[PDB]
Amino acid sequence: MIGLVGKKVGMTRIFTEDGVSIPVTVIEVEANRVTQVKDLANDGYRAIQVTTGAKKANRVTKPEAGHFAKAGVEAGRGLWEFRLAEGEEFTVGQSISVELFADVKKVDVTGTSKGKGFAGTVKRWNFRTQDATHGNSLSHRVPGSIGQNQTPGKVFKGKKMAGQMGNERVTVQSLDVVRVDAERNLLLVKGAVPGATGSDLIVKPAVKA
Amino acid sequence: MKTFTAKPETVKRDWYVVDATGKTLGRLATELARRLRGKHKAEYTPHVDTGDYIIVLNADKVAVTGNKRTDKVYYHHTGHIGGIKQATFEEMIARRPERVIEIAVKGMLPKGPLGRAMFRKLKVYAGNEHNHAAQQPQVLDI
Amino acid sequence: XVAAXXYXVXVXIXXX
Amino acid sequence: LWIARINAAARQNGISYSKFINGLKKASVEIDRKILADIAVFDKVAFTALVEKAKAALA
Amino acid sequence: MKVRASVKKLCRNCKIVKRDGVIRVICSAEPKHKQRQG
Amino acid sequence: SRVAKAPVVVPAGVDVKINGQVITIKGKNGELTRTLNDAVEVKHADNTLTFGPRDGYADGWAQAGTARALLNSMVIGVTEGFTKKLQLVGVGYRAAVKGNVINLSLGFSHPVDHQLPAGITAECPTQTEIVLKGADKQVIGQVAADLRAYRRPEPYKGKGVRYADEVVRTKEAKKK
RNA sequence: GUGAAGAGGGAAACAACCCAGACCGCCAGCUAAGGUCCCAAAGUCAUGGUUAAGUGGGAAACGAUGUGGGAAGGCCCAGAC
RNA sequence: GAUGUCGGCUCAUCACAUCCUGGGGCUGAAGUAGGUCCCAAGGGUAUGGCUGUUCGCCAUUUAAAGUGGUACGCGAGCUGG
RNA sequence: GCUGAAAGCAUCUAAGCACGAAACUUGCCCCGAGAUGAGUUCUCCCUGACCCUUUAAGGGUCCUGAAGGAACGUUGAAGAC
Ligand SMILES: [Mg+2]
Ligand SMILES: [Mg+2]
Ligand SMILES: [Mg+2]
Ligand SMILES: [Mg+2]
Ligand SMILES: [Mg+2]
Ligand SMILES: [Mg+2]
Ligand SMILES: [Mg+2]
Ligand SMILES: [Mg+2]
Ligand SMILES: [Mg+2]
Ligand SMILES: [Mg+2]
Ligand SMILES: [Mg+2]
Ligand SMILES: [Mg+2]
Ligand SMILES: [Mg+2]
Ligand SMILES: [Mg+2]
Ligand SMILES: [Mg+2]
Ligand SMILES: [Mg+2]
Ligand SMILES: [Mg+2]
Ligand SMILES: [Mg+2]
Ligand SMILES: [Mg+2]
Ligand SMILES: [Zn+2]
Repeated sequence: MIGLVGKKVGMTRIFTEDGVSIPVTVIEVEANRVTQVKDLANDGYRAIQVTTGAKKANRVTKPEAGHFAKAGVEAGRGLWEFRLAEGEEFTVGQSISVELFADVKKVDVTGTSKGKGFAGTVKRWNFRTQDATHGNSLSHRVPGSIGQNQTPGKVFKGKKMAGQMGNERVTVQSLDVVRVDAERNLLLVKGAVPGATGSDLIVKPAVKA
Repeated sequence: MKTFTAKPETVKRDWYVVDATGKTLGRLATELARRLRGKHKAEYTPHVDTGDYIIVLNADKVAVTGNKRTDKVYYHHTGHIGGIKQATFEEMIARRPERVIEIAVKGMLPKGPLGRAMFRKLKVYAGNEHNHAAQQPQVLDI
Repeated sequence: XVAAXXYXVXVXIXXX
Repeated sequence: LWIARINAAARQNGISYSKFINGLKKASVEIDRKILADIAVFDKVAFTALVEKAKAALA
Repeated sequence: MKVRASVKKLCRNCKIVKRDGVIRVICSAEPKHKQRQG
Repeated sequence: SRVAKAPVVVPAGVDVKINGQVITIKGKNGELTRTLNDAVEVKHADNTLTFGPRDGYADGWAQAGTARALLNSMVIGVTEGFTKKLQLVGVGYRAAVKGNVINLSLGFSHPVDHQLPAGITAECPTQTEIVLKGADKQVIGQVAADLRAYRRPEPYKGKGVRYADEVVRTKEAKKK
C-alpha cells in the first residue's frame, strides 16, 4: 500500500490507565497532494507522485512551477513517489490524509539519520580498544592489523575502517501505531525513528507483517 | 607498390538479421564473430573494423547438445573477498537470455579496443521483434 | 633470526 | 595478410584457400600471393577468372 | 545405507541396480544389505 | 521386445484417435491422453494396436515396450478403472472424506487435510479404510503414496497408513 | 646430447625437451617439428569405426546386467529361460 | 651490500576432513537418550586459577566451546614476559 | 517415491511424473545510469542581423544574454576542506 510523507515533531509519552508509559514519536502528517500518476503504458510502472507542505513562491523555479501547475496543486516542499499495488487507483490532484492509517496497526518509518561526521573504528564499528597502560605506545584507539602478509599482499574490499558515519537513509520496521488523530494531523508511533527534530519522514504500512 | 589498406572512413557496412531458433550455440557464434570482424571480405585489415551489423533474434531459443542445459556453469567474481558467483545455462536463459549469446561471441572476438568496438555492432534480442526496420536488414541464413 | 642479538638496543641504526 | 584476403575472396567464388592454391599449382599458374591479394581487391573480375581456372584443373 | 567402494550382493534377495550413475544394492529381505557405491 | 510385440486389443466402445505421436483413448470411465516418444511407431489395425520401433533410434525397442505398457493401462483405465485400498492401524487413527478432501487424524497435534486430484474420488467404508477410484494408474498410485507418507508403517507395532495388501515386517524391542 | 658460450619455429607462459645452427638486404617461393571452428595463419576435408563420461581435459588396489568386437560351450519344439 | 624470533593484544580472511543448529539411511533404534554413515560452510562457536608459555591440568559455564591454511596470518599496527 | 520397459518377472529411470535442507536464486534493508550498453518520464527556456574564405558539423562582426547556475552575505541537529 501507499504511504505518506510527514515530519518529526519530537518524542513524548502516553500514560495508559493501566499505568504503562508508552514512548511515542509525534509525526505531523499534513495532507499529501497527488502531482503525477505513473502508468505502465507511458512510464512502465505504476506509482503516484505526491507533494506536501508549502514553499515560498520566490523559491520555486519556473521548471518546478510548471510541473505543479499541470497537476493544479499548490507547490510543496518536495516530491516523493509511492509504488501502487495493482488494486489501488488514484487521480491527479487528490488529497490523501492521515486517515489512511486508521486501521494499520504497524508501520515502517524511513528517515535520514543524524550525521556524526568522520568517525573512528571504535565508534563506527564497535572495535575494542587496546590497553591504556602496560607499555602501550601511541596505540590506544588505533585499528590494529588490517591484513595478513605476503600471500594476499593486499587489503580486502569491505575492510571496516574509519570514515563518514551517519547522515544516511535508515528504515525502522514494525513500529506499533498508538494514535491516529485526523483533526490535528498527527500520528503517534511507539519508539524512536531516524532523524533529528524537523526532519522529513516516510511512513508506510509494515511490509513484514 | 604497397599492400592495400582499408580506410576506416570509407568502409561500407551492411545490416543483417539472423534467427537463432534451434541453432547450436557455439557454431552460430563462430559465424557471428567472423562477420563482425570482417574476415569474410577481401578488404579485411587487422587494424580496421570492416565487419557488418548483425541483429540476432530469438536468443532465448538457442540450443546446446549433451547435458549442457543443466551442467554448463557461468562463473564471475564480484571483487569482494568471497564474491565467487555461479549460474547454470538454464538459469541464465531464464533470467537474461541475451547474455548467453553475447558472452559466447565476446570470448571469440579479439581482445582490446578494436575488439570492443566490433562487439557494439551485435544486437541480440530475446524475442522475434526488433526496432531497426529503418536500417533495412537483410535475412542471413547462418 | 635475521636481525637479532639486539641493533641500537632496538632502535636500529642510531648513532648521531 | 595476403593469405587471409585470398581466402575471403575465394570463398566468395565458392572455394576454400587450400583447394584454390592446389588448383593453381595443377594448372601451372605461378602468380604469387602478393599479386593474388592485390587482384582480389582491385580486379574482382580477373580474380573470378583465376578461380575458374583452378576449378577446371581440380576437376 | 553402507557407502563403500566395493558394493556386492550379500544374499540371494540382493539386487544390483544403476540409478543415475551410481551402482546401488537394494535388498527386499534385509535393510542392512542396502548399499551405495561411493 | 516381448512386451512391445504383443498387440493391445482395443475393446468395443473405446475410441482411439492417433494424431502424430499424441494418442487419445476415450471410453465410458473417462478420457486419457499422452504423447509418445519419438522412437515409437504406433499403428491402429482392426481392433488392436501394434507398437514397433522407428528407424534411426538406438533405444527403439525399449521405448516401444514402455509405450505398449502405458497404452494398455489407459484402455483398462477408461473401462473398468483402478482401485487402491488403504487401511489405518494404531488406535485413534481415523479418516473421513468430505467432498474431495480427506481428513486424517494420525495422532498429530494438528489436523491433516489432503486435497484429492481432479480425477480421483475417494470413499471411506469404515473409519479405518480408504478406497480410491480413478482412471489413471499413475495418478492413483501417487495419491496413495502421498497418504501413506503422512505416517509410514512403523517397524515395532505396524501402526500407520499401510496399503491393504502390504505386509509389514515387525521386529522385537531389543532384548529384555 | 643441449645449455653454458646459440638466436629462430613448436611445447599457453617455460636455459638444459622437439625441430633447426642467425654474413647483410627483399611487401618472392618450398618445407621441418607442430598444426588447420573463433581468439589466431591454414580442411567446419573425405571414407569406415568407437565414446555419452565434457571421458577427451589429473590419480591406484578393488567394485559393477555401461557399451563395441571375437572365438568357444552347458542348454533348448522329448517346448528351453 | 639484513626476509627481526616464541607467546600475548588488536584486526581478520578462506578450506571442510562439521563442534552446534538444518536434512537423511542403518541400528544389537520401544520411548527418552545414544552408536555409525551420508548431505550441508548460512550464521554461531566461554570466562577464570597456575605457568613467559602455545599446550596442558583444574574450577565453573554453554546449543556448541570444531579442525586446518593464510611468511607455524598480523612488530613501517601495539607489547616485550 | 509413482508409473515403466530394456530383461514376459522384478526395477525411483532409460521415455515420463512427484516430494525433499539454515546451503543456491528470490523475498527484507542500503548503495546504484561513468549500466561509455552513459536509460525513462514530467516541466521550463532561447524564434537577430550582417560580412569573409580554403566552402564547410568553416571563420568573424554588431546586436542580444533567456531558463538556470555560480559567486557574495546571514547560517545549520550538515561538515576536516
Ligand atoms: Mg613501551
Ligand atoms: Mg618509545
Ligand atoms: Mg599513551
Ligand atoms: Mg593475443
Ligand atoms: Mg661461466
Ligand atoms: Mg623459444
Ligand atoms: Mg612462445
Ligand atoms: Mg651460419
Ligand atoms: Mg606450401
Ligand atoms: Mg584463420
Ligand atoms: Mg566433416
Ligand atoms: Mg648481498
Ligand atoms: Mg638490498
Ligand atoms: Mg562434507
Ligand atoms: Mg539463503
Ligand atoms: Mg607467524
Ligand atoms: Mg614490512
Ligand atoms: Mg620491560
Ligand atoms: Mg626479557
Ligand atoms: Zn540381501
